[PDB]
Amino acid sequence: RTLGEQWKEKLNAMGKEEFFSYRKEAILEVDRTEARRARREGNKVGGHPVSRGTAKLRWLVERRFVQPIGKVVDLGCGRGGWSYYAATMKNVQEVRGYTKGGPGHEEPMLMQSYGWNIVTMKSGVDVFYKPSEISDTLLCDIGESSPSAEIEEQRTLRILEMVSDWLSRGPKEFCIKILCPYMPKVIEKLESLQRRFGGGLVRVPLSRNSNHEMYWVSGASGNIVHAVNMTSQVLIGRMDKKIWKGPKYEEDVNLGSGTRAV
Ligand SMILES: Nc1nc2c(ncn2[C@@H]2O[C@H](COP(=O)(O)OP(=O)(O)OP(=O)(O)O)[C@@H](O)[C@H]2O)c(=O)[nH]1
Ligand SMILES: Nc1ncnc2c1ncn2[C@@H]1O[C@H](CSCC[C@H](N)C(=O)O)[C@@H](O)[C@H]1O
Repeated sequence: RTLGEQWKEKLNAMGKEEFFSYRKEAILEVDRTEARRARREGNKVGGHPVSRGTAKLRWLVERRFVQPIGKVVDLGCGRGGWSYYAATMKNVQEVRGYTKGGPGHEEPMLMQSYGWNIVTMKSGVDVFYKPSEISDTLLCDIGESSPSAEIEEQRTLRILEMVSDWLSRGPKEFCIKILCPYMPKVIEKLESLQRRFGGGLVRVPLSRNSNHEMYWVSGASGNIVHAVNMTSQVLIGRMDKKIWKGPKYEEDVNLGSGTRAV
């Protein structure tokens, strides 16, 4: 069994005290106090992202791992961190988000960030049963953690099934969350999908150590197995610390406000 599987079982044997110290050890982090402490203040235009997801997408975009353009489809948009971030970019003509919403899942929040006007987010949409549509940029950030690697594997495999349908419609810019990249069956489907659609897997340092999520991005390249093992080793390397030095903090993105005519 793989290093990720070993990391996983090791993650689950930890106590609560250690788990909480561990999951944010040496990771990158944005302070959300400002964001959340400007909900009741009734401010749609302070540039405060709706989620931590925006900073994740920025990290990738900044490094040219994906370059949003044209019609953007955002699968499992949730609150809209990714959809609104895309909306601020000048090559983006349209942003269409879909999320399931409902009990125990995020709905699309209203915001008035820069270019919010080209954003349409529909809740009550299970993407597993949404016919695909042509897009230029396909974003997908779906994947529910579970203590069981096997469940995350089945969940990942299921997501990789439908993503493939949307990718077959032409989008050359893409960014797909891979919940459990370290299980063998997942590696096998990913090699096949890479063979066909290109791209690579990238670890975003804003991800917590309690998860192994990697992003399949059009702007990346290289050997998946190796990329995945490198991430597993880093995650294991952060275990068993005597002194927990905590995370390193980053200023959140400023998404501004107003509209744009495209
Ligand atoms: N040892 C230990 N492992 C845990 C515990 N809670 C979760 N895990 C493991 O960590 C994995 C993912 O943790 P999450 O808490 O979902 O990760 P997160 O993104 O920080 O989630 P939120 O902070 O709840 O939004 C789970 O699938 C478990 O394998 C815990 O109390 N103890
Ligand atoms: N089958 C499904 N169909 C549509 N959305 C789903 C889904 N399964 C999970 N999701 C949604 O996918 C979302 C991922 S979290 C969305 C984060 C977003 N990128 C942001 O920046 O805010 C969750 O809210 C969840 O409700």
